[PDB]
Amino acid sequence: MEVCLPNGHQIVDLINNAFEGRVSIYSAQEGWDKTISAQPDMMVCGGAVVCMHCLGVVGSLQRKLKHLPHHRCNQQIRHQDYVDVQFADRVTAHWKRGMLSFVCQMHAMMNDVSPEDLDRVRTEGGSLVELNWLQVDPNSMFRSIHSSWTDPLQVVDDLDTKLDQYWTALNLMIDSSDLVPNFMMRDPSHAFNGVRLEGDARQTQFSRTFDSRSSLEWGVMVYDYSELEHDPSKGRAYRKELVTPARDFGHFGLSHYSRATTPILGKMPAVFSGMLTGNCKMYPFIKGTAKLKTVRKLVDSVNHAWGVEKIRYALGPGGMTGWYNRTMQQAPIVLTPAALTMFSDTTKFGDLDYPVMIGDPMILG
Amino acid sequence: MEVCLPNGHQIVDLINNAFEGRVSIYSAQEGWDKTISAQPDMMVCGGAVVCMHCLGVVGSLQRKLKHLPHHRCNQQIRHQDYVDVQFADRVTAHWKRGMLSFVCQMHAMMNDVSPEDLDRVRTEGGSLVELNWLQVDPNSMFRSIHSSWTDPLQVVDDLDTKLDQYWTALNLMIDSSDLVPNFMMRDPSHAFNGVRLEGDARQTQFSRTFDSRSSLEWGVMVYDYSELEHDPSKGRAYRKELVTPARDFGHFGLSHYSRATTPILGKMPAVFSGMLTGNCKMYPFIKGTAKLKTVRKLVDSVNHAWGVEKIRYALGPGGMTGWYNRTMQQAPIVLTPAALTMFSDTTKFGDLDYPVMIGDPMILG
Amino acid sequence: MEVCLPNGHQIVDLINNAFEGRVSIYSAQEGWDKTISAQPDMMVCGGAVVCMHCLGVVGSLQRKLKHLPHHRCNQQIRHQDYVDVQFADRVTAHWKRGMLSFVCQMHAMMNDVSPEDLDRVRTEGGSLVELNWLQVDPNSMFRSIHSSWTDPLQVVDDLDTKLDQYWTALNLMIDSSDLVPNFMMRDPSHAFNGVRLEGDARQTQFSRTFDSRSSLEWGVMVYDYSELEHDPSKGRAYRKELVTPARDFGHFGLSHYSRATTPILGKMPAVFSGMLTGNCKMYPFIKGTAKLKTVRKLVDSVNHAWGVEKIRYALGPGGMTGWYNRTMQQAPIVLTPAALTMFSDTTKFGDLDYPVMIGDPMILG
Amino acid sequence: EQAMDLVTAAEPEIIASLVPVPAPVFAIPPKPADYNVRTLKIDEATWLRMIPKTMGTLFQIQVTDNTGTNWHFNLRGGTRVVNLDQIAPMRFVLDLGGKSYKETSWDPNGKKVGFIVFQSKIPFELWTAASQIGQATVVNYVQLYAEDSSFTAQSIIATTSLAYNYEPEQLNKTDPEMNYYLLATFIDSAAITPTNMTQPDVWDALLTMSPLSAGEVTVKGAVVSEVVPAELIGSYTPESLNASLPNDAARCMIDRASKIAEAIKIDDDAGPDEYSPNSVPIQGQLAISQLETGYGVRIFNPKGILSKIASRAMQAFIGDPSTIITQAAPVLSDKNNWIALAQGVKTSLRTKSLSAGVKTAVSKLSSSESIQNWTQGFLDKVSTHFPAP
Amino acid sequence: EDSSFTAQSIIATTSLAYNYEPEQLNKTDPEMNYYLLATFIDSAAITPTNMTQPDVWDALLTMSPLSAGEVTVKGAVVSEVVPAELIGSYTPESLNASLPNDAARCMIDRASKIAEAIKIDDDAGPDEYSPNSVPIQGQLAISQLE
Amino acid sequence: EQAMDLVTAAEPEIIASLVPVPAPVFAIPPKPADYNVRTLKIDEATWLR
Repeated sequence: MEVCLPNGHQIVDLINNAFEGRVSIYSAQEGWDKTISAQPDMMVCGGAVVCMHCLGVVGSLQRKLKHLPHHRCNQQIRHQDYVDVQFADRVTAHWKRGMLSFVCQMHAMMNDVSPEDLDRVRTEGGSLVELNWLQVDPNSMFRSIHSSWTDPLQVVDDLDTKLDQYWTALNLMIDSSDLVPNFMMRDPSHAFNGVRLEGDARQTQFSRTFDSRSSLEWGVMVYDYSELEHDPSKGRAYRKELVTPARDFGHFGLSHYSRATTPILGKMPAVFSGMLTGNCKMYPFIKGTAKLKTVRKLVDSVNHAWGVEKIRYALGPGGMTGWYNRTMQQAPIVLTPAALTMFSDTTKFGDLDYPVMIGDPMILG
Repeated sequence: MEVCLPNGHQIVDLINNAFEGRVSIYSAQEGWDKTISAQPDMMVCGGAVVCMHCLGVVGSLQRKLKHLPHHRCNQQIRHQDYVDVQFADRVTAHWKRGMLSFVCQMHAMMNDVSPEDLDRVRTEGGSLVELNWLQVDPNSMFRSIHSSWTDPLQVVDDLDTKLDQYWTALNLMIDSSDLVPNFMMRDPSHAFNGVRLEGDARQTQFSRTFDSRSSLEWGVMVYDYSELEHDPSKGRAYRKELVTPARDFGHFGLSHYSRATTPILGKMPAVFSGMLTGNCKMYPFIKGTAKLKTVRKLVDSVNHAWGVEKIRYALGPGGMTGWYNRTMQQAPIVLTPAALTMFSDTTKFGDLDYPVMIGDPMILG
Repeated sequence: MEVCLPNGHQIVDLINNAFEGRVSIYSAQEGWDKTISAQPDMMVCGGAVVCMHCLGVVGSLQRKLKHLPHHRCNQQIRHQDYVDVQFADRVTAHWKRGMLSFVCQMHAMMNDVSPEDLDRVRTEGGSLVELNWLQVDPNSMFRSIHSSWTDPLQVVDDLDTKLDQYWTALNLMIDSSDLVPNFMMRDPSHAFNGVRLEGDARQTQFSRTFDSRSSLEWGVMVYDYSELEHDPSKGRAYRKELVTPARDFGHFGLSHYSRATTPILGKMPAVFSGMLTGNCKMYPFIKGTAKLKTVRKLVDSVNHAWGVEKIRYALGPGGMTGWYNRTMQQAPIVLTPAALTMFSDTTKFGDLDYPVMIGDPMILG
Repeated sequence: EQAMDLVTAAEPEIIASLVPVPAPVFAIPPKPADYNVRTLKIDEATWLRMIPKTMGTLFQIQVTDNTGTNWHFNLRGGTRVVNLDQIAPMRFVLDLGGKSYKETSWDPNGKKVGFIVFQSKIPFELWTAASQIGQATVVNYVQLYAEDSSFTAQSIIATTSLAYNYEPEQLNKTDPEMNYYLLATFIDSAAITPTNMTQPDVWDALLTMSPLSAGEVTVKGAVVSEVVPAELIGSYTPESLNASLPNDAARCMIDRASKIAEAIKIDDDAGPDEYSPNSVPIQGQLAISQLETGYGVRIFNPKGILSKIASRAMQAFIGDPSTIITQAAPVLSDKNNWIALAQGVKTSLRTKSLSAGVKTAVSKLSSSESIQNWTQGFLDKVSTHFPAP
Repeated sequence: EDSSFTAQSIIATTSLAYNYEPEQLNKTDPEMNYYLLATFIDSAAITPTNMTQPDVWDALLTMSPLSAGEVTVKGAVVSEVVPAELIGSYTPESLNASLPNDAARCMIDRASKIAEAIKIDDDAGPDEYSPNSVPIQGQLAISQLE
Repeated sequence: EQAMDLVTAAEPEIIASLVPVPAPVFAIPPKPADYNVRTLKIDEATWLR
């Protein structure tokens, strides 16, 4: 069976889905399911299904096929070159699960708080509640030495709807309280470089990407406001005027701006879309340029794998090497999520006032 | 000269225009003027000229016709098939003349009120003027058993402009003085199903349709506020807060919403288009199912008189019968005017407070 | 080398540019530089390159040509037929040079007041800056008998840019100082027909045209507002109530209205487009029909000299004569700047109370 | 004979080539097309070039033309320009009517806008300073007046056609570093304040482009100097075909296919889903495919079922020959099958020796006979009017 | 994206394509009804407040027939048609609403070929009689006499 | 001769046929059309629900 190599738009789509975790992959062991790890057989890129072994587009969304009958497949592809796509997808799924679980734990503590206690806190200020990070979700594959990326993914359903409802509710409650969470950051770039890092924070090293090469295991990290709470010469009113996230990210009710949290999971920051957008979308703070670098070696192997004339027809003029160079030029534009730049433009208060340390999360009035 | 049937869209439009009573009919004695009754020789359907004796479109509105040329006419068309439609159109025209004469009388009476009297009533409230309903358009068949649709049509010139101006002046005067008429209704449903009837008024029957069988002669039914005058709780201030229509319909000069009267004539309340729509238009609130059934006899005669392929192409799927079934499915949409849906949804005062009976028209404060 | 005739629309564009003194003209001795007067060899008209000796258009700017290409030249084209056009463009250019020098002078004078004196004048109104009208561009043809249209053009750079900057600064300064000028008129029509002239103003004769039949040398016309300062009832508060230009022209920073001075040069007021619209544009108050009438002699010459078929194709219906008549009918449509109608409708101080005389421009509150 | 003339025009072996073909023989005249640069999507198309957003570079520049008029204008951030370098000769006509383009003190109506071409070694995207634009020149400019539009309270710019014809010789490019760009923006001799006008370009306007060259084609996702028809066969997705410009070889292949489609239609008048001589090559191709060992999934399909599928495929081709260029077209997946059928179809036309269908003619004769009867009756009525003595 | 006109947003070009095969449906049950919709699609039920459009049918659509065996007459697909009945049977509105597979359009193409053939055969100007026009004059005279 | 070939290709009997003509016999290759479903009139289209 003659097969077609992928076009550039489909490959960009494949990369986005992999970071997205929305990629459609068919494996004989799991069929179209990707819940349990297996070597990839069929994947969907740019509206089309591709055979991993022959590196050719096996199918399109137009038709439905239970399985592939024997067909021409080169099978000369090295899994090492394309192992990264599968790894990225698995990492993304597990990480998204971890962020949601951490969110559930904090929101649950807030729901448990009795309303009278919250009003008393409003009267006196200070952190409403805290949770022990050292004891927080060690069960996670990132947080378990025994747990592995290869380990089968937990079955997850309805995650997006629950995430959206809980985040909005938590934000609205926090807005009424005017308490300050110490688990969020005005600027994400400050977390990789900006906020002072000391001890374990000094020990912290940021690869700035989810990759096989860099360990993703790291502790929960929070802004240091315990000192201000102890030195209450600073006012709860002063904090609401400035320390409040609305003071830095804009009024949540009145703002479409995204808000940045601390990199609690393996030093991984989370992006939450502004309330005015009307939905909650979660993204780790990782550059798309890294994804482009991930495909460069694969690009060289494919260039050797497929004929130049076929490439000229499929990718059009300039070749796949030219396509990649143009892509290196577009690394800032084609793979960039809008929400990452959607945050409040600037912060008058500044962050140098308070350092970030690995600490139990809390919100303080 | 052989002739062919008009298109289904043209026919549906023709039915809507006919219900508007803007039917264009040609008779040899009166030519295209329908003021004097005569058997129709030709009728205009959707900008097209149809022979009334062979039922064949013979031309279009672009070409004026002064005489009917000798032609190969099937001459199988019975006048009785569409004479009832002619009767309905003539009766509608008589009804429009009655509405116009009634408007002229009310406007003149309102104009006569002296400003000193108006101010004294503004100080006190209560009906400014009362008209004996027995004196309202008695000559018409609507108040005379002797009068018939077969009687000659009253000559009317510039009816629309005069009606719009009078209704507008009346509404502006009522709005400036915050007056309350006993001949207006917030919602159409109570008119045939809602307002409480007294004595013989309970036996009054609203057909909700147009038929020759129902006598069109009846008394004028209106809201009863004699008990309202007796009632201590609803004073001029109470009325200004709720009873005056502007509280429920909005200010006449500031609203697009339509205003409707009690079924003063033909057992039919009248709907006037909102002032901000750019004109005031009065229409009866009637369903079109009857119009569709009235074409049923025409469909059977045509099915006998026309070719299968021609009918399938012109009337669409199901031939004429299929077109009728589909149109019956579309009657809620194709035959229901938006103007029927242009009234304010919100009515604070409510329409079930006082009973409706055949009574003297009046405007009160 | 044969040559082709131009279109009437191209001609209208050429006429507008000629009245704007911005026509692109090429001479063999001076090339494309028109600084030195010479018989034109080529002109750019309505998107076309026209031969000034054979009336031929066969070239475009997209491909540059070092010189007029060797061509078959009719030499039947009389300079006297189009010399007036060259005269108008050159005179307008000299006039622009004079206007610019005058603006620079006013700007410098406006910048010559001590702030304490400036504040005292702002508080009490009265003269703050006055320019000696004799000092305004004395060497120009409009102020010196010696200057002629044939004379070489004064070398100038960024004339439009300098005029715009000075006008903007001057308008902002007057707006801050709330000065009322004796050198501005709300309505141009009064200038030739309305304002009562005094002395030499009575002798002033307005050609209302650009032709070599009228002296263009004249004194600077200004309002005799000396009696206005004399008037007691017109106190600084009273003037701000009605006299201030902000009352008549509006705020320069806050108004879209155009601003016109008195006929300072060549008995011609300068009118600048509203700043809020985007920019200030100054044009002399000239009727388009007169410019077309000047073209009338050349039109007759062309009609005699060119082939009927060629004339019909280039000048359109009615030949050149028909095009001219139709153009005369449409002269308001295509020959009128909108800014003329962009002046403020409301005028409190007015232009007819006081007489106009050749005097020193001044602004006072 | 008309069918044989169609085959002669087709030259199918050339139009079914899978090996290198001389570009001129395949190439045919290009067709002008209209696009809006604001509507243009640069990422999907390899050809489209635009300065990337986020560069945010605005700088005012002034240059004089051959006439010598000096114009002041500023390039601004997010501005896109036609990449003139490598596109060969082109003539462009622009209509900006209906774009509000209103400045606070500047009225768009009566303003002049111009087309500017810059020639320089630095990439226009890589341009960060005024010196980078290099040989930037406004080829043409238009001053126009606008009036109120149909939209309530909305004015509409009058219909316009700013047009310029540009060819490679005028640039005379001798240096690869030198890059040529085309931009649509308001141009004036006087300096214009950037703050008042925020538009990156007037490229958000109706634009008409006429190609002066048809030598550029992209296949396999790659620009190609010479084109292989087999590579062209089934190589463009609908969105990808939309991305492909009129100069793309696929459109030429489709026109050659339309002549071939006409020949196939003359060859076969059989009803849909009915086995025919035309599909015999098709059934054979599928049979060879059925013979082919199936990579991965392998299945066997009945020859009669194969005939039904082939009939459906053939009817689909009759409905749309241009579908052949669709990339990996499931319906049009085999290029060799198309090539073989093309040779077979030419042969069937050549092999054809006076074969025709009787039924349509007999039905026409029957209608003609009834018309003859009608004519006789009319003549009879005429004789009633004008009887033979 | 945002257009050159300020306050105007521009959607990027799309090529959403749906192939409708009735045979792929293989409709057997007449009760079974087939409906086509085009709208933004999400895996999770959408909050009704967020998106209020009934559908995204307010879009420019390019249609390509997947059937070559069906022609439409009087609102219906037809296995056969009467050309004489076809003559002069469409209002401009009906023809404009007709689908690309309409018989009227095919009839018009055939008619244009015939008109071109008649014009090649007859070089007579308007108001000039010819052997191919006088029969029409005779038909009109016979029609008036009839 | 060319005019006669054109007339034969047109098929006068088919164009002027007064009797039923099979759809395959009458029809000729169709062309694509574009529409905006939101702007379509239900009183014109019987192909929409």
